[PDB]
Amino acid sequence: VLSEGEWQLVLHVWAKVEADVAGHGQDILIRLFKSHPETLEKFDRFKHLKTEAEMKASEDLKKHGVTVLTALGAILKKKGHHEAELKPLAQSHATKHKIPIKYLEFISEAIIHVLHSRHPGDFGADAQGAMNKALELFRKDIAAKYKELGYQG
Ligand code: COH
Repeated sequence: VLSEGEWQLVLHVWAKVEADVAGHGQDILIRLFKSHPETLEKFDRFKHLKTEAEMKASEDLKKHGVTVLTALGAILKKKGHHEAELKPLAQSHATKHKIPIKYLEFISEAIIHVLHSRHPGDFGADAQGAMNKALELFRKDIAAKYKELGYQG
């Protein structure tokens, strides 16, 4: 569980992410795709993209970035009480998209990398630690739903 002071560090940087949801969303997905090419293969709608320049140019990819970050933001603002928000997400990612838990660890790394690039002053070590904990909490709860359904993995 995160303390109230750790949640404050998380939401303070998130308010910054919200000033440019689309730019952040795009940097995160591109970092994920370049760092872990096997993840791009799960998206039939983005599979045709080969270069970083093509990725940057895709308006649809940018629109999906907003989708992801808006859902994540709704979760973070619940400060751990995210049952109603996390459940639909785990069911679709487990049974429809077939996303292994390890891929959620990859996107978490991408999120941390991008927040660091874009917000050094509001993203020092302490904030980085709180963010990691929040993303771990997210993964832990998702993993529990996956197991129940028979997808732990
Ligand atoms: C590596 C693949 C991968 C990862 C790590 C991932 C991680 C995350 C993530 C973690 C921070 C968040 C908050 C979301 C949030 C979403 N994802 Co994904 N998703 C993934 C693959 C997908 C795919 C595939 C779809 C469907 C895309 C499409 O065709 O529209 C998707 C759809 C969604 C949607 C649309 C509704 C739905 O289908 O549930 C939301 C919201 N998500 N996803």
